Amino acid sequence: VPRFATSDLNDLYRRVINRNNRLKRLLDLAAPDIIVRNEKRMLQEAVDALLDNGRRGRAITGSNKRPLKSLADMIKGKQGRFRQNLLGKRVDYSGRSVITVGPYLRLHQCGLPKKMALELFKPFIYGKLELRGLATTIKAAKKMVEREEAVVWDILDEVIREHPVLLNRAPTLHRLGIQAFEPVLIEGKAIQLHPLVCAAYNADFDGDQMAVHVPLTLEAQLEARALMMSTNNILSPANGEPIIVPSQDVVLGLYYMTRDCVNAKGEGMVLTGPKEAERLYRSGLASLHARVKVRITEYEKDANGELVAKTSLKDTTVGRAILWMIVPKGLPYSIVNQALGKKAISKMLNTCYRILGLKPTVIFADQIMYTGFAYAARSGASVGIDDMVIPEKKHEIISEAEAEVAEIQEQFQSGLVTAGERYNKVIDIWAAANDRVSKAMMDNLQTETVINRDGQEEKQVSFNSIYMMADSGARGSAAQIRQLAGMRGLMAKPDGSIIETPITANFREGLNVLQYFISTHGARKGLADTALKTANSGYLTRRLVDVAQDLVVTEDDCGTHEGIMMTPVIEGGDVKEPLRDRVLGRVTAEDVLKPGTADILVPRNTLLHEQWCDLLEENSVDAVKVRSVVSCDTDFGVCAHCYGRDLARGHIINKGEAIGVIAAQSIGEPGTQLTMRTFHESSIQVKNK
Amino acid sequence: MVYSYTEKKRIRKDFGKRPQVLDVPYLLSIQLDSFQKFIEQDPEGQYGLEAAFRSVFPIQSYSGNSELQYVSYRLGEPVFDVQECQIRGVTYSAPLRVKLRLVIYEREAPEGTVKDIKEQEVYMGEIPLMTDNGTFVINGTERVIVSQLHRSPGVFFDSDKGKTHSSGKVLYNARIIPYRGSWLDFEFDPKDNLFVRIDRRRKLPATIILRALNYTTEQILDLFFEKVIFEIRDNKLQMELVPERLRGETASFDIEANGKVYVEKGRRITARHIRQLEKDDVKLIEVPVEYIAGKVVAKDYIDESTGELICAANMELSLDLLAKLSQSGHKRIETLFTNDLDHGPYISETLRVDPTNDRLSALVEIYRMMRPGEPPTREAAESLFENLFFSEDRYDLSAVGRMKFNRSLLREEIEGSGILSKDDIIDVMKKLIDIRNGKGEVDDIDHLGNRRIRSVGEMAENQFRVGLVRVERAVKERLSLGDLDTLMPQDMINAKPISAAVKEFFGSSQLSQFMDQNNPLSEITHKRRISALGPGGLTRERAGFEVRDVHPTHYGRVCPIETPEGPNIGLINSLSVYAQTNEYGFLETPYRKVTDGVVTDEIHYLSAIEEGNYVIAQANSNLDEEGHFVEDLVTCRSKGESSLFSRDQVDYMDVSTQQVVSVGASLIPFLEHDDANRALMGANMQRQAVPTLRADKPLVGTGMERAVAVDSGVTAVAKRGGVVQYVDASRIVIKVNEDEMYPGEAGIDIYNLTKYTRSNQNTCINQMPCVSLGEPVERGDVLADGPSTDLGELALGQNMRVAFMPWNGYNFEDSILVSERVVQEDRFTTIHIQELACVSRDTKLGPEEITADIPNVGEAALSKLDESGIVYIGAEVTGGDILVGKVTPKGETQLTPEEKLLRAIFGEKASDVKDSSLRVPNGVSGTVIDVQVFTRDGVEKDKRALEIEEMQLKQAKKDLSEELQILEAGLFSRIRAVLVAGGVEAEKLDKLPRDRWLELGLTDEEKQNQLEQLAEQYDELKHEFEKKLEAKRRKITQGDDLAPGVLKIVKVYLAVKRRIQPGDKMAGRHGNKGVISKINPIEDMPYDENGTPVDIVLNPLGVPSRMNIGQILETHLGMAAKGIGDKINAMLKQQQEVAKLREFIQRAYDLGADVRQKVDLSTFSDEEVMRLAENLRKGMPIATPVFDGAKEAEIKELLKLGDLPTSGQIRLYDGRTGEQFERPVTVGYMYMLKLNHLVDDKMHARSTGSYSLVTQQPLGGKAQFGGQRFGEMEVWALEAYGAAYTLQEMLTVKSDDVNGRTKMYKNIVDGNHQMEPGMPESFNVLLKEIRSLGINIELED
Repeated sequence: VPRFATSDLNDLYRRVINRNNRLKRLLDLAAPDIIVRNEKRMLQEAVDALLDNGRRGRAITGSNKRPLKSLADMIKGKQGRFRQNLLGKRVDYSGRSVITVGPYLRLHQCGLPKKMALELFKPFIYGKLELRGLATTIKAAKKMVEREEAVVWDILDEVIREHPVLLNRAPTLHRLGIQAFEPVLIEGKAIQLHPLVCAAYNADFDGDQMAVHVPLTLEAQLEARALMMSTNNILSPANGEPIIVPSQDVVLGLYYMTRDCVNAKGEGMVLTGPKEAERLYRSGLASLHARVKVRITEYEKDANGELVAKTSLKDTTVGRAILWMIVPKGLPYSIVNQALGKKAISKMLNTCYRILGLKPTVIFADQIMYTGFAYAARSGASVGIDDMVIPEKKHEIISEAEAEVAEIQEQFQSGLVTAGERYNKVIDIWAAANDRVSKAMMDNLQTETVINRDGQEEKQVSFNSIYMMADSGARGSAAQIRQLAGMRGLMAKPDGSIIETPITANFREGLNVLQYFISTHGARKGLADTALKTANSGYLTRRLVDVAQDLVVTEDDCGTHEGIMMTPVIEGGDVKEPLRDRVLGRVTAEDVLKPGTADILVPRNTLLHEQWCDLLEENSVDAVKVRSVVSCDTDFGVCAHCYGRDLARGHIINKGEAIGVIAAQSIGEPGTQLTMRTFHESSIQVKNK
Repeated sequence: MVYSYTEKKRIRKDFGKRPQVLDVPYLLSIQLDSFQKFIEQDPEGQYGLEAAFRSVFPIQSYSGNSELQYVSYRLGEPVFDVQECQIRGVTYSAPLRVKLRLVIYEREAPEGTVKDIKEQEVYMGEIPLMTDNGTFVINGTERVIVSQLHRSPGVFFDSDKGKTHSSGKVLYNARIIPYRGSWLDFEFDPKDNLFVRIDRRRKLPATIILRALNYTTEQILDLFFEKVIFEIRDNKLQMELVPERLRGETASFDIEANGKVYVEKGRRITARHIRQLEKDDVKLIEVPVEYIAGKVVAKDYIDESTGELICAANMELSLDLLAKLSQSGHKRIETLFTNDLDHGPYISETLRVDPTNDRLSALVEIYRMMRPGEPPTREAAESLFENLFFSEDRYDLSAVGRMKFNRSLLREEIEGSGILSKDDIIDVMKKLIDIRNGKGEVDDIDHLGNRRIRSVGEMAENQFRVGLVRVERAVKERLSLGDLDTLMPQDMINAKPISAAVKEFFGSSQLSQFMDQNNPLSEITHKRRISALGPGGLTRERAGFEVRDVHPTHYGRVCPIETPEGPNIGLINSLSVYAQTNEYGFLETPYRKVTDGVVTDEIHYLSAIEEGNYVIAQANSNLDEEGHFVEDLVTCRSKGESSLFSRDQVDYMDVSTQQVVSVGASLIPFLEHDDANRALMGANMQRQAVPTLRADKPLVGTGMERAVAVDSGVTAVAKRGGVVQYVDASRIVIKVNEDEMYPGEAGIDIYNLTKYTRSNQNTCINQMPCVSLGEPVERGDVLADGPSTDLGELALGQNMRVAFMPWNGYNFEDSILVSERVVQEDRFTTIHIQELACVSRDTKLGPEEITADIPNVGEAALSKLDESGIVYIGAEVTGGDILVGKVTPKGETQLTPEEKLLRAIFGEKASDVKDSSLRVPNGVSGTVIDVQVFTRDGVEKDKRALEIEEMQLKQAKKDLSEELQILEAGLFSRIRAVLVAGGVEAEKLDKLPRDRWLELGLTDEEKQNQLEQLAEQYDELKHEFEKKLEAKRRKITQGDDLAPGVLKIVKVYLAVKRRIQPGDKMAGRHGNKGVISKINPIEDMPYDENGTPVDIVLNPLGVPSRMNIGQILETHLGMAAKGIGDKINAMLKQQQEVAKLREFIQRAYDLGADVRQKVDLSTFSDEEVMRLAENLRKGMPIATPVFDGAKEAEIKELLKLGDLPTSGQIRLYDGRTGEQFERPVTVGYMYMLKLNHLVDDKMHARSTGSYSLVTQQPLGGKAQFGGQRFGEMEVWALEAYGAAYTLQEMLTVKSDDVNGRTKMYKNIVDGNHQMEPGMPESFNVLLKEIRSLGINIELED
């Protein structure tokens, strides 16, 4: 590895051979016991330097400074052999691109820039020129590729269409970080990525790089089309719900879509179905209007293997009537009538997938993306100085709290109140006053806006974009808005206790210098925490991933009678989690019983899904015995009926699927476990009697 | 006065009512001051080379009777210049002179000296110097050293208590840290015994080391312990009373004082019972015997009857022993206090457990503890005690050590020796015994009062001192070798240790590094940096808690905002704009002094310790003309907090509000509105902005950038300005005014502008003239703009049209959307300059020839390359074309008929010579700037480099001849003036030379004086100019010294124009940075009522999501600025009279309430600023202070005055469909940022190529091959996915398998689409390694 000298090896072999031939020559010379003894200690130290170096003598290489490398460093490059073997090799066929977002094309596609194209596909292009015979000799085809001929682009198009490409981000966390897409050429040096999948990768548009790998032939492209596709795997084996992020312009666009307003334009409308084209795109009809008599057709799926149609007049808005055209077939119409936030849009896709199947929730979620970006652009949402509202009560609340704290420090000057109780007391007054400024902030956030129609006292909820983001949930939070207008709260990184000098200035107002000092203090502490949690998270995923590697999950049915009782947590006044989400799935030992006896609801083990489990929700049974892992099963692995059907495929799970590797990524799935660790009785009240 | 003649071209409008009395400092005075104090001559012996020569000198050999006295030193002028040296690419260093004198003493004869030795200077090492901009030069690089922050030497009060001890008690420790040498610390254990740890070695008791200080136990107890008195005689057994020396008691029996009981048995110990016996006069009282068993004797009392050692000091007293002692003739006995309330029985466990009672056995024991291998010989222990503890050379304190030592010990004396002393360490042990006693305050590690900064001066003094000692050893051995050495300072001093220490230090170090140059901002904020890395201050590179936090000492000196947001956070810091360094290394920040009720304009610099006690008012506060504060209760801070105080409690003032921020984040307008996190992100993103083609000064700004751009040294400024004569892009000359000049040498000042040149960041830099011609220049006026500078004002990015809207989902999260208009206006386009050099030569087969033949290649390359030389300047190099031809010799072989006819028909080079050349790898294309090549010593017969050797001569003669014309012409006109009245004739003098035959004869005096003088300075200036031209030509033709491993060095510059690109990246000043999704046509952009499509499209969701306030006010205020500039532009289109526009300009300047002293038209009103209207016609330069910036009231009033709607929202129509969007939409103009993240540079797509000889894996990126990596997380992802074949052929076939790649590739080209698992070769590497280990492994079937 050249000045070469063969460092880290020949430096040791020359010393050890030097001491060997030296001890042999002096051995033939009959050197004294001190000379041959020094030759023996330098001998054992030399062979020591060979096998294990740096443990005791720490022999240094040539340029000294850093100890020389030995066989112990040859076995483990950094930590273990993971660098050399047992972990990811550099491999081949990598784009290493930069993320961009195409709104268009398909949920599973790809934007491999042309530049990226034909560089990775060179062997397939040579073989295509061979079989098709457009070239003559191998070097002639390589010349056809290197001369940038336009004929090569057609065959390249023939290859790219059905040849899938898998994408990954370097900090891979869970199984969905690597997916399979169908590439289509777009002019540019970047890759346009599906926006709904961007949050699934967690990747951001700040310019983080991206890894592009090419699968090879049968089991790679075919197993990627039957396995690794983004639409094929939607349900995440962590939360149990399907993971899709129709946030940002989808939540804002669908929130501006679904809403009502008093008066405005259009009044009532007799026309029903095709009111969007003519009414919306022509004139006279606002995008959303209250009190619309338009009838809407319904499809009842209650029939077995058949859908029963229907039509009815339901109170709705123009935007909701436009949104209903996306909803396929037999879903009920009551799902689209709401504020339609980031939450309600989830259970829509959930019931769609668990009723109509995967394709309707794929094309349906996709059309939700299209209409969300479209009507989001047509919404014209923005933010400005006049958008936020500053309450007038903030001055009286800050002055009142300042007077109360002035009385507190007056009591401290009199000596009646201790410094600690006065400290926590002042903290309590500024906290309660902060809550007051927050509540007045909200009051002026909704009920301040007025619209004049009829008795004019009915008005309407504020249309401000900040409020549309708060209620809709596209981004932001009531706490961050409380930092925008109301008080910011108090924290101290060095001390760890609430400071006695509150921040009374809103972001719109000029902040004080020391207020900025405390804000950058706590902000620096936040950056240190968020930067610190990543290493511990990845280390935990390494430990648990190394422990969970054992599960084969081989046998189908063990047939064990032992199971774990399932009861709700019932902690505090209200129960934290209901019985449905915990009981659904897996299988039930014996059978559940009604208040009447001798009758069994289920035939021994059954798969609990939206039908059977909801049928159990209508009964009074509070406990369900459910057999699961760690109970009997096999010697190595778990039978399929103990784990349950929860997976990207909600039907069943089959022999060979390893739940151990899939595990530890649900616990280790969050990148940040906690932030600040949450800064860490005689009366009993109940919600219901 | 705000005259601003240099700023009259663009007058930036100022906001805020807070005046700044203290002007912005030069701000480079940390590096400039450290350098100018590193090279200086002073009688006081300041820290530097003189301090090192005085430290080591005199150099005396052991028993040699010879000494070496220091003549100190003097620095000379370097052989090269700054610019020319950087062009040559050699380190810039001046030789050192004034060698030290020697001395000789007569052997066996005291004071006998044969002669005094004074010798000429000898060349020793090379001392690098600093450029005027604050950089260094090594091998043609910028080489700036980052400032360092380390613990100030002195006594440290530390706690080290908490849950880490788990002993249930709070531990305490203290350690003295010298500037150099071993460390001395004390350590507690739960046994409450004071221990001593020296340089991490095992802690010995205090009694063995203090015994090694030669203090007997009597001095121990009688010194660090109390005495009092004890009286045993007459059977009364009475002691003295110390009622004020203790608060407490334990009484199981009654105690009567002078016939009355002071405290009854079981009575309260309270102050009611205390003051009863305290305030009253009481004498020594008698006690019982039982209290003696708990007491401990203090002094050492032995029996006077016989000589036994019984009743020794520091021992328990026995009731049976009292009869032996008291009856031995001892009337009084000194006993220890030994009562624990505020005190403790310290040092007793050290006396009991300490095995060594003597100083000799103590020195032997500490010697055995120092060296485990060799038993102590007792001979060198005396030298190990002094040299280890108190010695001149091995102990260093000096200015900061003794200062913080004494001040940390609360001593009166502020100065002393730089060595430790027994009473000093005894005082440290006493104060530590007080800390363990519970009284006194501890010190904080993060407190900057305990921190000190080190710079190039102190660092270079340290390394140069170490090298000087390394020389002192060999010189000491040389003088000790011979008995008598005459003319010793000749061959005894070797320059290799010096030049190796300083050249290795500035050459390679963690702190010394080259800067990546993007804008002057990154250069200045990279010039001022604080580093906790390197030697000291660095514990580990992972986790950490308290070291990375923010202490209250971070307020007015270091900027909490700017920070390395990468892996190491909170370590690298940046000094304040107004921050200054004390002579001792402490950081002082200005505070305005206040006396009584008036605020005095005197400024006082306070350190952390000085400002800790004083109370300073809040930065922003109400001020009155009389100086008194308007508000009665003014917010003020004392220590670690702030509260409302009276007007009489305020000592000082914060002056400007910019003291808490740095120069990097202080240029971000509306900082108080934007969140500190996103302001941190934007400030972190200000350094990566690449300079574009044309710079447009920011219309939303601060006004500090005016001083940053001129003080950064990037722009070309003028010295002693005057009336400009000739202007040009290459050179600028100025005729200096005659008001202030030196009477000698005459002449004018000439300037040479730097053209397009490669930087360390591979960017492009140039300077362009800001003036036309005939314009006078004052002192400090910037003549030319550097990269990303406009009219001396710093602009590192470009403004463009802004509208807030989501558009068809193309803008999502932070993604950005750019119009084709700005793409087609050439904006944001930057130039990247890469340098390619092929240097090998040095062959045992004979030297290598450059070009002149290209083997095995057609005439395509011969058309680009010259016959006798390289390619034309500014050519097109695409792909693998050969830019410079090269041929290398090969081994000789037998001739044979085949190669005989081959060499006969081929001819010339015979084609047996190799084709290896400079040819460019694939993926790199562009145009070349210049080929600098190189010249060796004694090399000829090459047509290359001749064009630059002639060009530098024609340039040096071209710009040098101007001064010759001004001198010879000026003195010639002086001859025409002196020939008057001596027989003058205008018609004859204006048509002939010699000026009347050298002014003729006339009145004799003018003949010889005027003629002989005219010849004197005529031949003096002619021959002097010719001699200077020859001396300048020799420097051009001599070249530089190349490394011996090459005959000829060739280096070529190449430049590329890269432009705004879809992937790319873009950043804001408030921290918003994203990639561009797609570049849309102009027709698709929304337009206002005037039909002006929008240039940029951003995402409004990021304001609530990422908590970014400043973007809104930036865009709206910028829209107001461009509204004013748009109206003025309309006035210029209407060609209005000067006064009509002058009124709107004046109203534009003075509108609002005060907040400036500026007045329009004040200077002549008919020019200057009148043309500055045509300068700002594009946009209005509005500035806002950091925390004093504009308010929404002035924003809506100004923007309302600009005819725009007050709400800042303009009705927009869709570009594609022409329809109107619902509700008003926010538009504006904000400052944007182009970055180095462009996808052409970042992205490299690799498929198949060369691999590594080990494991057969590819090398990695930039090698044209490599698969990046998919690691163990990807292996886990595929294992969780369930597909084992992708990992099968991914981990094996495409990586380890040698036959799997050939057979697999053959299956892809053939179309079989089949692969085999094969045997991984890396697993075989593990097999071979384990087989090399003494453990055998062999596989089975």
